[PDB]
Amino acid sequence: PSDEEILAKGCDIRVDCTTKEQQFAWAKAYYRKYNQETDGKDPKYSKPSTGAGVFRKFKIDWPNPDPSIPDTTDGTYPIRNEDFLPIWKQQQEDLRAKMKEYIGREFTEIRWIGDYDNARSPYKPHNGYY
Amino acid sequence: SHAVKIYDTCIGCTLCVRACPTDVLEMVPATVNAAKQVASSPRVEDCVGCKRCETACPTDFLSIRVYLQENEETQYSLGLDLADWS
Amino acid sequence: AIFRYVNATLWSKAGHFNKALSKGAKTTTWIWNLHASAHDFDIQQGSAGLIARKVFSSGLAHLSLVFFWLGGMHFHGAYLSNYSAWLKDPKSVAPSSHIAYSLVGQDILNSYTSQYFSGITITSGFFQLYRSEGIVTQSQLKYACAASLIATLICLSGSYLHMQLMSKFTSFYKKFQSLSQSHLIIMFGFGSVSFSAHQIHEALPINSLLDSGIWDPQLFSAILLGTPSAITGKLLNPSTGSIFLSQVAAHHLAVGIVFITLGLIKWCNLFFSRNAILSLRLAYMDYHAQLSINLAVWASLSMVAAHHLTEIPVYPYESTDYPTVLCLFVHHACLSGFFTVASGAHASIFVIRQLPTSEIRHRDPIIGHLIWVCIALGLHSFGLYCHNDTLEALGRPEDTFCDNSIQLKPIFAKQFLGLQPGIEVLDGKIVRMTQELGTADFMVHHIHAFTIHVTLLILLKGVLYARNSRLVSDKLELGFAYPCDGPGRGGTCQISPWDHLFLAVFWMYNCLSVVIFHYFWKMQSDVWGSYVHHSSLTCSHYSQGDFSVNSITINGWLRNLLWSEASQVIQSYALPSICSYGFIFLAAHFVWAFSLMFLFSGRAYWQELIESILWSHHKLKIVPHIQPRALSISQGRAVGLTHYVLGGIGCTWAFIISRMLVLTT
Amino acid sequence: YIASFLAIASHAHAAITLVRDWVAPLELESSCTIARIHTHKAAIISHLSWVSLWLGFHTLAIYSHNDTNMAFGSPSKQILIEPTNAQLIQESSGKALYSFAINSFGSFIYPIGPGDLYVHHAIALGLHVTVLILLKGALEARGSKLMPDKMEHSFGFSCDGPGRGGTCDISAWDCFYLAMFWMLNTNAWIDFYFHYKYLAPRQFSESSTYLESWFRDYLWFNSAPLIRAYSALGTNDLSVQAWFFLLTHLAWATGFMFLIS
Amino acid sequence: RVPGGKRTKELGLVVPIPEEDGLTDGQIAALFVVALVVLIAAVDLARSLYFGLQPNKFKTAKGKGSITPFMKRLIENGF
Amino acid sequence: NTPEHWTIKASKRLELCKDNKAYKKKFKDELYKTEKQQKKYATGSAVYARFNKKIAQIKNRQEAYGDRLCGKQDGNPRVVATGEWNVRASVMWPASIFLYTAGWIGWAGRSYLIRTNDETKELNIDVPLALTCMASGFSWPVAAWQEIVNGEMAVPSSQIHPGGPYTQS
Ligand code: CLA
Ligand code: CLA
Ligand SMILES: CC1=C(C#C/C(C)=C/C=C/C(C)=C/C=C/C=C(C)/C=C/C=C(C)/C=C/[C@@]23O[C@]2(C)C[C@@H](O)CC3(C)C)C(C)(C)C[C@H](O)C1
Ligand SMILES: CC1=C(/C=C/C(C)=C/C=C/C(C)=C\C=C\C=C(C)\C=C\C=C(C)\C=C\C2=C(C)CCCC2(C)C)C(C)(C)CCC1
Ligand SMILES: CC1=C(C/C=C(\C)CCC[C@H](C)CCC[C@H](C)CCCC(C)C)C(=O)c2ccccc2C1=O
Repeated sequence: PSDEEILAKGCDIRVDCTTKEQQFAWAKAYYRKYNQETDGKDPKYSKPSTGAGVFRKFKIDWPNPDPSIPDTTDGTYPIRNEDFLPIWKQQQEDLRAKMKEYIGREFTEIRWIGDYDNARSPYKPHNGYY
Repeated sequence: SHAVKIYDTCIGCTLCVRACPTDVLEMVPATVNAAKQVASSPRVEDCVGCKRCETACPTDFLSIRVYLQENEETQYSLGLDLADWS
Repeated sequence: AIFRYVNATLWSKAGHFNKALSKGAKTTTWIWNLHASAHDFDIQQGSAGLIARKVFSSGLAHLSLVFFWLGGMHFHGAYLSNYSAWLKDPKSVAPSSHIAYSLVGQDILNSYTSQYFSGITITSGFFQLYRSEGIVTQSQLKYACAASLIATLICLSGSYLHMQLMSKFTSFYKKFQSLSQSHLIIMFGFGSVSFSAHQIHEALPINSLLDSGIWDPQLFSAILLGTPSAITGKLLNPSTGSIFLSQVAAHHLAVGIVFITLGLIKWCNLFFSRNAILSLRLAYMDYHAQLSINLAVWASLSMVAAHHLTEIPVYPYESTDYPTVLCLFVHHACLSGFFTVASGAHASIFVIRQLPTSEIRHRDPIIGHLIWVCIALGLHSFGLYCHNDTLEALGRPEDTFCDNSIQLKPIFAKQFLGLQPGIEVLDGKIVRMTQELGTADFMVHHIHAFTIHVTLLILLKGVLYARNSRLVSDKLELGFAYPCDGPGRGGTCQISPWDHLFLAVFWMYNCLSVVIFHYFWKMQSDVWGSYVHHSSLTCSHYSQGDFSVNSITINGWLRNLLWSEASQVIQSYALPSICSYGFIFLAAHFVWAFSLMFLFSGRAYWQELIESILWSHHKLKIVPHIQPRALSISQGRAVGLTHYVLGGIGCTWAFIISRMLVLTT
Repeated sequence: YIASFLAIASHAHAAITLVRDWVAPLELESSCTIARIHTHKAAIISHLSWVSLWLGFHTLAIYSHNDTNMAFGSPSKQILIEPTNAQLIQESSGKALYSFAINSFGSFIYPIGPGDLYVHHAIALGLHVTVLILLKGALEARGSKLMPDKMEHSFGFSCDGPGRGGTCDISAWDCFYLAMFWMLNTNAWIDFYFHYKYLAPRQFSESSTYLESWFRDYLWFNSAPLIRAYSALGTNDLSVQAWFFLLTHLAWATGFMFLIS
Repeated sequence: RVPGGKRTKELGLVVPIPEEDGLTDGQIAALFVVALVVLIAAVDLARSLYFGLQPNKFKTAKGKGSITPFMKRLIENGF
Repeated sequence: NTPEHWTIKASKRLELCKDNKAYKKKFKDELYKTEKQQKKYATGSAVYARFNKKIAQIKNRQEAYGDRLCGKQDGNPRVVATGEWNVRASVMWPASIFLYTAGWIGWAGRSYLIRTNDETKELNIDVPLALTCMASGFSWPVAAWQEIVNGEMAVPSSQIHPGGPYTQS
């Protein structure tokens, strides 16, 4: 029926509760009434402090704080030197174009096991020197 | 203190006496062996129990035996330096 | 110069070097002593000239051995590796120059590294080293292997020749001023300048082309081209996640110039405080003194290498190759510990064989204060962990030492790089991230200090009380490696410097295991991992940042680090990649347990058991005339120590490598 | 555990009896059981050593064969010796019990498999080695080839010096010290066997033939609740068990200090 | 209770607790009185064990000693 | 209840592997794992050929082991140790061959020791004599039984050290 009346009636194997199903039903009612899933410890002790982007909350290194650690406590880390990535891409593309023009032909993938003649060799090419 | 005993198998080579670190042993005249001398242990009170005599004994089994007695430890047998029981 | 005296007649004598082995093979202790004293050239028959001959020739032979090992590494990279696939796409393909046979189903060990290659993933960083050096072709790797083999042959020839070129008059090895000047100016200064030249002329163009994406043979066969004004180390290669190789080349040029300048000022005698070191100069002109000093120097340099190879990224893609960086750090830390205990050992040997310095005459205060600092450090540092455990178990987190509770802030741990805010990422991985220090870091660092101080205590006690002590006054007569002086004076077990090392090795291993665990867990929780999207990224770390919350308790270390992260190695049997690592985990556990046999038992039990066993052999007429003997006391200690350290190191090795391999793939 | 302690106790007190109670006759006289045993103590010890070596070699080797084959992923390659003798004895007992019933017994008969056979041979190894150490101590207590005059010295003495090659752990008390480790090992093996077969009968039957099953399915797998007892999330009724798990680990590690240094 | 056992959580095993303590203060006091008698007797026994036998008693102690007839019969029988 | 049941074949806890569902499932799973591992690499790869070889090895192993007995629950082949020679996976054949080989090794060795009787020969092996003894050790069963019978194998215990003295001399 319900836990209240189950516990009010109680369980006794000697007299009426000769049924294992009834016995464990009463046991489950008592468990639900008197047992707790967790001790209720404060959730704060489970949250990370270092590496989660929330280091500034604890004020561990307040005197002369480390600049590299983000000041925001939201838990997100910005990418260091974001501004350079477009610049780096532009530099590498410019160098690629410069070398392409200097050579005068499309870049050819090198062969790991391949053999290439030296550009200055005095003998007729066997495999293209490029 | 420990008990240093000498048995007639002794041949009087003096190696035990020479190996003694605190001069517990001494050779004494005897007629039992050809060397005409046997090691003795008069100063057993100074024996520390290092069994260097036993190490240096040549005989098949030792003609000198050091029996350790931990219950009767004295400062001389313990080699006490920082503390004095005298 | 006279090579008619080198004959193979002595090869079959097996003990000619030691006079104590003249009565050849009366027992098995003779075999063990032969092996133990094989390389103790000081106590061997001959003269000081012969000792110097052997020392130098053996150094050259070991040089040849190392060159052979390096040549083998190069050959494996060239012919038995996926270096081509790794170079074109390092991220997708894990480094592997290691292939196993298919003997007994052993082909399962080989794991998927590339489409056309299956093998064992290497963790030595050799691929990154080749990429930094500019080696991008099988021909280049093959010629590197050929050079290494030629160097091996040259060193072998040099050892063989110097065994006879150097005579009793030879004294070039005693010219310490000449030796140091030559090493400082040529070996270090000119070497660094020449390597800077190599980088500038070969590696810089090749590495720049590789970063761009160019793989053209003509290009593969203008400094500071891409490096901005940003301080070196403050800006990593966006496409490689490592310090610019041009900055590295400039570093090597500057270091070579500085070394040359130091050598030249020493040559001109500009350094003036010679007297402050004259006492050491007179005292430590000994083989063992120099060996100890050099071992300590190289141990410290190995530890600095372990730290810097990870914290400061200089090799291409090694930052994101998490197994590589971890293995490099752990390997070099272990070498640091081993060479430090070696320095202690040979300091003790020098004290035994030569006159010690005058700081040994107030040794009692030194070791007494070291004992006190060790006790206080251990008490406080480890009892903070024990306090955390007890209070947390009782249910009082507010009473524990942690960031949320009572917190021990590392006030002195201050930044010096001055980096910009944020982290550096490269293709779904965190190449660089600031490590944030708190109560857990405070506690673990003081644990480190405690263990270091106890190891130092053992080594220093062995060194200072080597000649004599209050207990035994003739330890100098006893020597260096003796088991005891006897059961007397209460018992004089392990009073020798050899036994002091035998214990300092245990303590060094304990220290290094704690250091390895700290580095591993901290990196997994707070540095390594992936990121999920001025842009702000939420960083998902491999261990989920649990170091700062769980490392405050020994139970947290046991659960979140050993048990939780042993899932990979413990459940590695079915997996083709790491089944070998699981088996090695099990076997290392076995070996470590087997070491306790020798570490706990004693000689006499085994000697009596051997005699009882030999009764039956004699009964059946099996009479071994090399009479069986139980291992000596010192040998039993050595065997136990070796097996103990090997088993522990193997367990840690397999555990960490399995975890890293699975997580990264 | 109590039974193992009492067994090793009986052995230790037999050794003490020999040391300070038995009145040995003259050497050539052989009239009492103890003297007759002392006549061929060497044969006894050699045969016990042979049995221990055989058991250890073959148990460990079969376990390692199964380990390697399972690691490579081929259970079919495992050596699985059916326990035919034990199964026959069990079948005879079951026949007798069934006849009695025709004229329930729970846990008196269990499935018994090759894993049971291997574990039983391991436990036999443990018992044989423990008895080896204890018998050697008892029969060498009065005298030994290394220390002929061991009667004069007490039951437990430190050593006999670094001479004669070194004489660590030369006393009958030192043999007991050594046999204590074995008792603990063999008892740990017995308890692990019982606990594993009790917790997971089916998994034990299928997987107990190789040691990785013991290391993974028994220790690592079942260690979760204990270590999770108390943590940053909270505590439960097993927190005391988790603190005594670690306290005892620390006590063991401390014992290592006195044993090694 | 906050159970930590897998089987306990699965099967709902409980640690029932009574409404009233089993024993009363008077009962505990009686048990403590018996325990105090045990303690006094045990201290006396420890003193006797510490001091052992006293063979000097025949010099000063009252009486002339006595052996029970059954003890005499056992002595005559022997071992 | 019958002499026929003495054979391990007629047991209720074992079944032929070719008819064992657990055995079939285990092998099917091994084959699936191997094929899945193979699929990762390219078709014409040397690793692909090696995986084909491994799959063939697994199939031949299954066919060979189908005849052996294995438990119903786990379906892993079992080794018969009753002493029945004419049974698959019998322990007697390996036992007999190993015993012969081990006796060969022991006999050879004992014979070298008897012939040499010198620590110098023990250290520096007399390779000719050692090889001669190794070759001669093939008749070790007959030779050993003959020596045991004729008294050339064991020496009386009075000729060897008995052990430590347990009494007063
Ligand atoms: C036959 C066995 C064998 C052989 C011949 C080699 C050979 C080699 N391996 Mg190794 N390796 C093996 C087994 C083997 N491995 C196994 C089973 C694994 C696990 C999958 C690995 C994993 C592995 C990796 C990941 C790497 C190598 C590498 C190498 C090279 C290193 C040079 C060297 O060994 O210097 C000599 C070095 C030593 C003698 C080390 C001694 C001390 C070690 C580090 C202690 C660690 C624990 C130990 C392994 C186990 C202890 C317990 C055990 C007794 C039960 C060389 C080709 C490296 C390389 O660059 O290859 C090209 C590399 O990166 N190996
Ligand atoms: C866990 C195992 C363990 C433990 C606890 C210790 C403990 C110690 N070892 Mg080590 N040691 C070990 C294993 C261990 N060892 C092993 C296996 C070996 C063999 C290789 C050695 C070999 C060895 C040597 C050779 C030396 C040491 C030293 C020390 C001491 C270091 C200094 C100190 O005491 O600070 C820390 C002390 C502790 C952490 C002990 C626990 C303290 C707790 C946390 C607080 C106590 C609370 C409370 C008061 C308890 C009351 C209980 C009571 C009411 C019932 C310390 C006693 C050195 C020494 O003595 O230097 C002075 C030394 O020389 N050990
Ligand atoms: C001395 C003297 C004389 C005298 C006298 C006289 C008249 C003396 C009278 C003395 C008198 C009237 C003495 C009563 C004591 C009562 C006691 C000790 C009761 C204890 C009761 C106890 C300890 C019970 C305890 C409990 O069980 C209870 C009840 C409840 C249980 O839950 C458990 C406990 C343990 C709690 C003479 C004869 C006139 C002349 C002579 O010359 C000298
Ligand atoms: C059938 C069967 C069975 C059973 C078995 C048995 C039970 C057996 C027994 C056995 C026995 C019970 C034996 C005995 C023995 C004795 C003796 C006494 C011996 C001796 C020896 C010797 C003397 C040797 C010598 C030699 C040789 C010959 C060679 C090598 C070298 C040497 C020198 C070592 C089983 C179930 C298991 C399995 C199946 C089958
Ligand atoms: C076991 C033991 C012995 C007895 C051990 C001995 C005699 C060692 C045996 C040496 C053998 C013969 C060397 C050959 C190597 C192994 C047999 C190799 C096995 C390899 C496997 C993989 C098969 C001691 O003598 C001893 C002495 C002092 C302290 C502790 C101990 C100690 O623990």
